[PDB]
Amino acid sequence: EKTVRWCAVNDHEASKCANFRDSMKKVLPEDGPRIICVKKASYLDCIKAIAAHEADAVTLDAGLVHEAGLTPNNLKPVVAEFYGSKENPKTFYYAVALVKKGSNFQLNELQGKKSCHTGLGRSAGWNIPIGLLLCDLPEPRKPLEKAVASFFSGSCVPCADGADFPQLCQLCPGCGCSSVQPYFGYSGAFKCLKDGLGDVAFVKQETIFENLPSKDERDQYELLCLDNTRKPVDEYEQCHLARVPSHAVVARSVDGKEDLIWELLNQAQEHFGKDKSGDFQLFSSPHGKNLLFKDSAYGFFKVPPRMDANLYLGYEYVTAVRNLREGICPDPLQDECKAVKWCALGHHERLKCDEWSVTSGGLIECESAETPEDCIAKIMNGEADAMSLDGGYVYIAGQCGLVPVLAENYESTDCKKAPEEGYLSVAVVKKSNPDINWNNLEGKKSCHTAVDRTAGWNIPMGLLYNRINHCRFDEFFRQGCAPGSQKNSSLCELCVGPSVCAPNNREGYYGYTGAFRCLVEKGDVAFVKSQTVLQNTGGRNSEPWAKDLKEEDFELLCLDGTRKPVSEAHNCHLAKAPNHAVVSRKDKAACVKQKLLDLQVEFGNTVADCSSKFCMFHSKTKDLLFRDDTKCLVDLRGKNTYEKYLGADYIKAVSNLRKCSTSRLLEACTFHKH
Ligand SMILES: [Cl-]
Ligand SMILES: [Fe+3]
Ligand SMILES: [Fe+3]
Repeated sequence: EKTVRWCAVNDHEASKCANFRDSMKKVLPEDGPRIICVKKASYLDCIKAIAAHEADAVTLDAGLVHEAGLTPNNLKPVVAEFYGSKENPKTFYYAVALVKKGSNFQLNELQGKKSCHTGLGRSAGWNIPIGLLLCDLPEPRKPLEKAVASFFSGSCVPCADGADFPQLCQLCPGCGCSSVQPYFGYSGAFKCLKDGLGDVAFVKQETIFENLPSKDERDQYELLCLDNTRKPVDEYEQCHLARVPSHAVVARSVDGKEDLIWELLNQAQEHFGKDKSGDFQLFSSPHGKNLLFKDSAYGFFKVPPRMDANLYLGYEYVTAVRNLREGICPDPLQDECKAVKWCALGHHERLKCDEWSVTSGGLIECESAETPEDCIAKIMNGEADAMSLDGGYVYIAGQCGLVPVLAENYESTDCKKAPEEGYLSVAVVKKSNPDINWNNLEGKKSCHTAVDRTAGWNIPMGLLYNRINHCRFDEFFRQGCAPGSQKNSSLCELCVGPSVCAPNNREGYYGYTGAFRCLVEKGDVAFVKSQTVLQNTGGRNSEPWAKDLKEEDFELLCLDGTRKPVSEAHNCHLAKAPNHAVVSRKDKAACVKQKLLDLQVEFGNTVADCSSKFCMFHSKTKDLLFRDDTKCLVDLRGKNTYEKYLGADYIKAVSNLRKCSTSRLLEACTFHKH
């Protein structure tokens, strides 16, 4: 029926797997997924067996999760171990350098020493330590193994090639890749030190605790710290090499059976987890330590579906592993600010970007994606560097670790001005329609810039939420067009653009303008910025649908139930909305700034004609890359943080709506517990 083929790495893992199977069989229903144990010689073979459908699941160290996610294997993390305790869970652990008390040497005296590692490519045992020594390893750092093999005078590096790099197997002939050889893994590394083969062991902070129950034995060991002092093994908080992410169970990217896997594992932990006691324990075993799952784990968390490997790992870890395999050293270097790569939605923004590229002489580079969230993801993982975003998306970007760099200012051409307090957010209706008002929306037809945008969603939806106290907005309005919503909800029923309901330009009713047109053609209410009516009436917008429209044909909804002319936003708006802002990663914020400020000098408001020369803030269509009413990109004057830039009030408002999010990227960015 439903089977999970679990991949066990060699014999001891095979025996634990069998006990696991049989035990589960007792507690699950005759359908409940059943385990099948497939035995392979190494984690690598397991990765391959899963790609090829021979198996479905294997728990791996984060460094190997990175390996498993590459082509052509393409696997992804779907369940994660957590540590610490049930009530205060952590999805990271510490890499430490473990030594014997009294051997005296510090972190900077490893050259020549003998080393014990958990395995090639693993976080604590290889990635972190080797990554700190890299730059000062023997100049020909390729291949890495040969260099590491000359720096230490003998090692145990499970999984490495002993044929070509025999020194890496001096302390463990064969470099066997499984718990069948005694010096493998967290346990083996520890043993390699304890038996005196090696002088140092690269493990995690629990290792010594899980192998030596009494403080008095543990008193024989110390940790090496980054400042070249030693500290007792209890003080790992102040004397670790790095924090690294959790070990995770990986599965195929498509047809991986993640649901089964999660079902099994969730039940497994309900029955055989750390609290329970029994003949079978999931985090323990008489056949060894860290079999199938780490003994130090306290349970699992379902990994958010949007999260792939890079995202699961995060940017610093991934870059660290990247560098290492890429022999890139950041020795006393200078100037990564060659060109800024911009992320563009859909076709049009791409075209505009290309144009901006050519003309800059490649100072601006273009990457593209089909959604705002995908663009933010690209930037998170350095596939791109920068994009401009509405406040609502700036929130998501911030929860995902990006920072605001420069704000779009709409009120003045003096680019040295501080960022404005924000634009006005209004609700607009047709004068034709006599009955609609603020207190009347239930039932009507609505138009929104996009889900998650400030004027189109966050402001109006949150203010309505505080009224209806539930989240089925698609049941409050009868019908709508709120791009980025579920293809088959009511809220997509008014959309039109080729790509129906997409959160981009391929949806006609997308954006400030799109939502206005939506109002003109099918809706009863549009949620947009205050300047929208003016920008699209009076022949200022020459499209057929708007050329003859008149400002006088529309009104605004005031919170108090009344209606007013559009010229009255100031006294008849929903709220203020922080200006759109440019985002990047901390690493590249400065670069990004400077190149934007400079490019603005030749391509900003100043350009007298935009059909002759290139204009950043001018768009062939509407609002490509920047808002067309953008005047200046102004420095943030200390509001270099998304909480700081958006401001309390806005944060407080978006938070109140947290429970209705449907953002896959936001759940992803909020999974890790640090
Ligand atoms: Cl291990
Ligand atoms: Fe690990
Ligand atoms: Fe906006």
